[PDB]
Amino acid sequence: TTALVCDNGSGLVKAGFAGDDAPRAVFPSIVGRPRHQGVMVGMGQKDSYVGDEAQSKRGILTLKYPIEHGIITNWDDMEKIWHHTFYNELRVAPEEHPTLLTEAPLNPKANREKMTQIMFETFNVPAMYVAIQAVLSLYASGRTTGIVLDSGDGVTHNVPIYEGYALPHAIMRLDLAGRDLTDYLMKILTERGYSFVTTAEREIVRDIKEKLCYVALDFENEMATAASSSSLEKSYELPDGQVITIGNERFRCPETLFQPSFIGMESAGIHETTYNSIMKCDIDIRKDLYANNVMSGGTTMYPGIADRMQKEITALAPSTMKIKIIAPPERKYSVWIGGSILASLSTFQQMWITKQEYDEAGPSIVHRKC
Amino acid sequence: TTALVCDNGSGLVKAGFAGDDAPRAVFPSIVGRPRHQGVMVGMGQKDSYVGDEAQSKRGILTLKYPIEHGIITNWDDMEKIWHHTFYNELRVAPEEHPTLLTEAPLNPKANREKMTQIMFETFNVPAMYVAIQAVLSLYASGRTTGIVLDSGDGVTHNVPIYEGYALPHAIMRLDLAGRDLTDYLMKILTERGYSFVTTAEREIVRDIKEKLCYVALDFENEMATAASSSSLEKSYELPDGQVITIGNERFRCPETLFQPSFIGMESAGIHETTYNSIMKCDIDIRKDLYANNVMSGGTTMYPGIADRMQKEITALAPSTMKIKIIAPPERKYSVWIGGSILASLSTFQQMWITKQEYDEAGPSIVHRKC
Amino acid sequence: TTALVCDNGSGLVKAGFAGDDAPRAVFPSIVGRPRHQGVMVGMGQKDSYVGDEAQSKRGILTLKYPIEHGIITNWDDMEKIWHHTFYNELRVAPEEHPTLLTEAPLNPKANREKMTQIMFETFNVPAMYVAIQAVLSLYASGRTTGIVLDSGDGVTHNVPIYEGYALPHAIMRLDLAGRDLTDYLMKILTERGYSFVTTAEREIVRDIKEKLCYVALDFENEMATAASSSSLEKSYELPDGQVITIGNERFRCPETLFQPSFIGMESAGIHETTYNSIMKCDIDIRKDLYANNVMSGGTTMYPGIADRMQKEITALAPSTMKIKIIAPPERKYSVWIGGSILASLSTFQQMWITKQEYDEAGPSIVHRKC
Amino acid sequence: FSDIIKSRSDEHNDVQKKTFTKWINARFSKSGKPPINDMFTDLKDGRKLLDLLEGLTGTSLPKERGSTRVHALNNVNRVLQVLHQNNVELVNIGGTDIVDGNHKLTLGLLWSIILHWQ
Ligand SMILES: Nc1ncnc2c1ncn2[C@@H]1O[C@H](COP(=O)(O)OP(=O)(O)O)[C@@H](O)[C@H]1O
Ligand SMILES: Nc1ncnc2c1ncn2[C@@H]1O[C@H](COP(=O)(O)OP(=O)(O)O)[C@@H](O)[C@H]1O
Ligand SMILES: Nc1ncnc2c1ncn2[C@@H]1O[C@H](COP(=O)(O)OP(=O)(O)O)[C@@H](O)[C@H]1O
Ligand SMILES: [Mg+2]
Ligand SMILES: [Mg+2]
Ligand SMILES: [Mg+2]
Repeated sequence: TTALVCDNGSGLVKAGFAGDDAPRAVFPSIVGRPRHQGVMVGMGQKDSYVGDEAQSKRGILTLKYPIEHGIITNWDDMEKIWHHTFYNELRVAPEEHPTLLTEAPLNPKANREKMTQIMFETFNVPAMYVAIQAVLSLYASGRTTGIVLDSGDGVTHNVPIYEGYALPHAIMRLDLAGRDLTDYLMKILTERGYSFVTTAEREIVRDIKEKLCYVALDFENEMATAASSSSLEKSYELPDGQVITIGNERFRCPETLFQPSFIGMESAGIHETTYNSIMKCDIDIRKDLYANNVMSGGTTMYPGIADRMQKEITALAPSTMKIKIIAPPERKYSVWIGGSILASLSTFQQMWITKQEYDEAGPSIVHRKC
Repeated sequence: TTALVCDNGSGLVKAGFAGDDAPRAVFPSIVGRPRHQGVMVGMGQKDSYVGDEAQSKRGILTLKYPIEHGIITNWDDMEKIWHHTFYNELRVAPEEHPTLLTEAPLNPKANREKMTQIMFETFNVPAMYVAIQAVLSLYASGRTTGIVLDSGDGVTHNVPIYEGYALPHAIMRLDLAGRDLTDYLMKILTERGYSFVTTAEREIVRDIKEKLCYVALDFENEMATAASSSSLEKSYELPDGQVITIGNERFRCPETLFQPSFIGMESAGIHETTYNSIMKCDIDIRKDLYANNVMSGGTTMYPGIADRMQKEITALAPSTMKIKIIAPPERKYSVWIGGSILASLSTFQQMWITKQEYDEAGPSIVHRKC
Repeated sequence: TTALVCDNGSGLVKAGFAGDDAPRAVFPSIVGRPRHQGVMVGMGQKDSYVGDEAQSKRGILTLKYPIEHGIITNWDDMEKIWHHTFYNELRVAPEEHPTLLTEAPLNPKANREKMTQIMFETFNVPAMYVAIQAVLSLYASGRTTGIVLDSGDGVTHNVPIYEGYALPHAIMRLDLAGRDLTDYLMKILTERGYSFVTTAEREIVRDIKEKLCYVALDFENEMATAASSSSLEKSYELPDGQVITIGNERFRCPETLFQPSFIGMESAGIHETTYNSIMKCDIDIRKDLYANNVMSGGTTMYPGIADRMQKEITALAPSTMKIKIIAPPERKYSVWIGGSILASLSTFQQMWITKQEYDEAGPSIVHRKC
Repeated sequence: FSDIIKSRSDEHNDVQKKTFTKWINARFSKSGKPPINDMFTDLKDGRKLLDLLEGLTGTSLPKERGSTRVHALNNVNRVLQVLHQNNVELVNIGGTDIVDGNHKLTLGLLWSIILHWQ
């Protein structure tokens, strides 16, 4: 009996089968509902569109995400997303397979509690297990000594791990992920003229970001270069047929990850929460935590990030310490790959939360078994 | 050497003298050109009427605004409007007086760049300065801690300000204002019979909106109240001589402000943008932003708006927080009044953009001086 | 010619006048810089708030403590806090009064050295003496034979004293005080849902701690009781207007003092460093050092600790020695009270470090005069 | 010790206020300027600091022909600029502190000026 590994992220939902090397079906986790007036009597107009279907029919919809900053705000439609991904996407019977769920560190307890309650009392799965994300990232990277930097569309957190021994007093969660990057971008386009207000236009801005924005190496120098118009400009063709040309704000958007004063936040950029998390650990651990900085999650897929990050760290760490960032080319699905690896381990398969244990204990059992 | 304070909004152009307490000249910013055939060989028919002149002789003109939604669309005639202000209304060679222009937040940079380029390279003003509106409104209201709800005919934008320290990461700019309310009114009249199509007919619809439309308090109740025909009807007399009677649509035109779904927009009414702009600020600031919501601009001169706004905000603010709406009586001119105050200060004088500095740097000097 | 006694703690600075019975003026020792953009020309805005002023004008500020863990990590602005205390809080001329400063045991020598250098070459005091914080406590309590345990926002001493003869081989220092308790509370508040991140919110978390947290008499019992909901919960009300309800993280925050593994530390709790500091002393001394445990310092004011500490010690010390914990009601200002006493002893005027001695010896005279 | 320090600080403020106001009144009465009675309310609008400061120095100081709050803050900014030009080093002294009438601070800069000249 195989198991289900659905990395129910806060942006796309990457789900699949325990054991494989790649998720079956991924898709944005947006539940859309029509807003315009419908006048055609003989239609099979569905109530609410969810997934890439909704992502296809935007100009009628109010796209809303159920998950914001990791936590789940609307529990009604998240049920719809799970229903969709179990029937229409994988076409499996949930009553047969154990399910693996992922989460971020420092999340409300009610989150995982109600998640378990919905997974059992509604889908009647045989067993369920929710595992922290940045541990599965190490799993997939095949290490046992790293300081993961998970970040995308939601939260951004480090979890230092020495030898299968996490250091829970040195994880550094931060709410500065791709969604805030997207909003800052669609706020900063207005300087050139193009305004994107609706949610159907927020998707267009996210898409611009995903394929036009890189990370500078030296931000001030790149800014001074872009002043004398040069090869920075790039043209993008909206679904309307018009073209826009963003020259300067191709690195000013993802520079937020390093100067979160651009959005009014006080925290220090990802180049420094990492260093603070390392310094929170023990002396004997820092020397080989500096060496394995696993990066995971989408937002770490900008072009020049595995280099500005490295420079910004070696500018902080002692002069005689070897820094290496481990950024695999599939650093977007690494969480799910680790999930598939873990759920297919001969040792682990006795750690699930079987339905018997839930019925004998209650939803407060995830805090006990996880 | 007194300076000039000409706040040229989207609609009326209120100009005057720095220091005084009232704008000398007020007139709509339209530029009319004739269309009908002219058959009189001696007449001195000018080329393009502009101002309230072009308003009175609007029977044979195609009225047209240069400014749409704050930004400037046609420059050849905005030049005409500035020329009119300087030479016919005020009659003052600008080569002596400095000038204080006003813009809106989140406007294309090229807008203010070309604005200052014109001011220096066509009027040779000795120094100019472009200041955001929702700051001058606070100036005029004598506060230093408010959240300015400015809105007239082009925009509707909040700017939260705690103590001279604006929070540019929390200014919300909704693009829905008097012109959209006027278009909706003229589109909603035609369900009773009256059809207003030409630009002159649009000016007439505005002259209706300004003096027959109020804001409901409980809109859903006011509907069923005005259902059973009652004191709601009014009778307005077109310049032709005939009369009309709008009963219901005198409070459905400005209810658009609170539900911009009536005109197909997706955004949230002016109350939720105020509440969100408050919630973006810090906890210590929310308490005394909830108490000073300085309204400004024309569109906020509807009769029952100071109370609908307060009820709607109290409905979503915390229970134990005190809400007060600072709606001064002459808030229409509050922006210009604040401009007159600001230019008449003594410390301000080191903020002008001297012509020498423009010759040094060029038009880009505005982004660094303002 | 009276003298000054400023217990420059690591949290709130408490200064005053020698001979008196209460500090004239106490205040948190935080220097804040405004971070948002300031747009109001006629303001007389300073550039560095400090003390209760910075504590109030807080939403615009990046609060920062100059002193951390007892040592001074920013001399630029610690000088500002001293300037504030001398000129605005007390309004006295430093060139007239001698100053008495306090410090913690086992502190870097450079700390007191630079402290003396700054107090001479900058404020020109005629005489200055720096005393250890856990001896003024005995002075204030009137004893001469005790084992002081002062703590709060940076340190936790144990200076056992038999008869004016400190035993410096039995002083235990431990950096487990108010600030670490505050950060731990702020970190466990997440699991309920509430998320305080910035410094302006760290202040609110500290204030939640001060007036909601108590120390359990039996932790494993209180925890199992708070599982079945009872009178444990409370309700703090932020300046935002929202309320929070912490029920469990009320004795789990200050339980850190007794189980420092809760924050990831090896060192044993304060209930055991006391016992170790006693056992390091002589046999003929423990038999009455047990009977005088002068608690001092801020963070020893929980509605608990004065009894759970005694309960935890009488389970270590032999069943014959009679244990007693002297917890006076003002066990907070006890250090400054002792300062006001010691500075007003007739036999003390031959202890100050006169300016002549500083000029003839350099700043390294503190080690030989103290 | 149920936090009695409040009254001690308030009485200290009183005894400082009496001497300070007597000094500023004796200084106002030399140049033919009307005397004041309230230390903490007759210094809001920041005007009385300006002529007092010019009598302390011996030069001219203009005033903004206004009466709103921003005018008060501009006057106080003038005062602080003048003070800084004489190397009077204040720290937690801002424009809003005077115009809000902050006792702990409104007699902090007076003591600064006193200590500078007298
Ligand atoms: N090529 C890319 N470059 C930059 N950012 C990207 C790219 N692809 C995806 N992202 C960002 O990653 C986010 C989704 O990443 P992911 O790690 O899957 O989020 P989640 O963990 O919530 O599933 C998107 O919001 C997008 O902003
Ligand atoms: N007395 C009034 N009652 C209601 N609405 C008004 C009134 N006067 C003006 N308006 C609306 O205000 C708009 C003009 O606002 P105004 O403050 O002139 O804008 P701007 O900032 O562009 O100058 C007009 O479009 C009109 O719809
Ligand atoms: N009643 C209280 N209960 C719990 N903690 C307190 C209480 N009063 C003060 N504290 C803590 O004590 C700290 C101040 O203690 P104090 O001894 O004055 O510091 P310092 O040693 O720097 O003077 C504060 O940071 C606060 O965390
Ligand atoms: Mg991820
Ligand atoms: Mg306006
Ligand atoms: Mg202390």
